Amino acid sequence: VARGWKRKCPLFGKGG
Repeated sequence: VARGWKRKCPLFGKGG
């Protein structure tokens, strides 16, 4: 749910 804050610059928006 918080992938956007995984490590540094994750793929919060894998879609587009």
